[PDB]
Amino acid sequence: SASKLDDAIAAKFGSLPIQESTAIQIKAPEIAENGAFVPVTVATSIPGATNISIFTPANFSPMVASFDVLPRMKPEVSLRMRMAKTENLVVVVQAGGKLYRAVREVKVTI
Amino acid sequence: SWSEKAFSASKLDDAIAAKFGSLPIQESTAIQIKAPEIAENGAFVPVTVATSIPGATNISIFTPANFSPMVASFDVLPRMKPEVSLRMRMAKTENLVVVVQAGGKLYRAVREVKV
Amino acid sequence: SASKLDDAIAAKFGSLPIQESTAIQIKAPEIAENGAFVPVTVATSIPGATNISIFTPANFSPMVASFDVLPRMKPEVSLRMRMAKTENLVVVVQAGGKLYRAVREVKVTI
Amino acid sequence: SWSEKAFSASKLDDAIAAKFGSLPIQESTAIQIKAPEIAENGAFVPVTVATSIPGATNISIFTPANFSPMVASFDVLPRMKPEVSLRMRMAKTENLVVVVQAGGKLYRAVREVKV
Ligand SMILES: [Cl-]
Ligand SMILES: [Cl-]
Repeated sequence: SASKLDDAIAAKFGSLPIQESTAIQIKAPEIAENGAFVPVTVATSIPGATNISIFTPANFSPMVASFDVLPRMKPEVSLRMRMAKTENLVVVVQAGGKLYRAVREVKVTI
Repeated sequence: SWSEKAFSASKLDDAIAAKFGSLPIQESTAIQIKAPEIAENGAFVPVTVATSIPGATNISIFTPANFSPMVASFDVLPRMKPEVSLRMRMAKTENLVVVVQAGGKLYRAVREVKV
Repeated sequence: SASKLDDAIAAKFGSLPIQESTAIQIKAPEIAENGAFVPVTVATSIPGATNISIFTPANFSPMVASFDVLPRMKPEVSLRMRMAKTENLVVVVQAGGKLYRAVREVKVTI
Repeated sequence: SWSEKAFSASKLDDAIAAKFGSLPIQESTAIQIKAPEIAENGAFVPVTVATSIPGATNISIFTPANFSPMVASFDVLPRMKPEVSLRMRMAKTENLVVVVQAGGKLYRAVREVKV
């Protein structure tokens, strides 16, 4: 669960310190239909950000996307994600030698 | 200018080779690049890139003229209809080159910004 | 590289001991064309095997497949894999509280 | 026998619910199951399963009658044309049920083995 997320994060980023951040914005519907494609957008204001990655640690492929960027480009990513079940969207930004994390739950109906 | 084009064209070839390997590339209308037609001298230019190439797993963005040509690279699981936004400062007029990797093949589109 | 593989393996299996094993068979062509789909088959004779998983640690999704099985069913998996560049196929079997690993390189041309 | 069928049918429903959630399921000819028509009493039966349902990411195999119905579960990245082989001992005649998950939908096929 948490171990898996951390393992996934580590493979992307190595062993860098992680801390929660509100300087990462995640937009997704609060609740979603089983099987529906759902719009998800992620962004960050962290000046030195050189990567923003999206994890869905409950899924077979825990990393959904990875956006490498030069610093100061305020990257945003938008995609459509199929919602199987109530899950957490976990977003991580690297800026320098620090990792920043934000988490958002999407509830799924049946 | 011609020689400056020749220079940045060679730099771009190397970078695409450095990123994807020495793979053949084709031009595509299935890559969407939005940016201002014109922009302010030395300011931030909003850029948006998407693609409708089926099993697209990478979108890489190149700015040939600049010291490091590859400005961004987006890896994704296929069929998530990705759109990637970024802002980039631009000291002068230049082409934005997008290469998308899908299947075992590279797809390219280019858009100019005047400045 | 190695850290990534181990991180990927850990997310699947947890922190179990891993050891190389020749009781895992991997069939793939020695050399492959850039971009080609290539037949790959994996199997194991390890009696207590309850999982066989296939990793491609160089790729964006390091885990390609995972076959959960009851013990004594001698699982085999066969699939078609797109070969981008010279890479290692890494296969791991869980049997009891032990992890078993076998590695095979597929060279790619250009 | 009817009641024994009713029993194992209920067990199967629960297991598919336990594995995939309470999702609707349809029957499919796009699932290929190979096994002997007949087999020896209490011996190993070779089984092969594949599917051609496009974005198939899981193949799960159920043996309803037995104490634990779900016998195997195959997670895979899509479009790798997976075929999964296993041998299973069978004490008596029984149905093999395969459920494939693709997109946000479940697909089912069944094959009988006499023994
Ligand atoms: Cl929605
Ligand atoms: Cl081959």
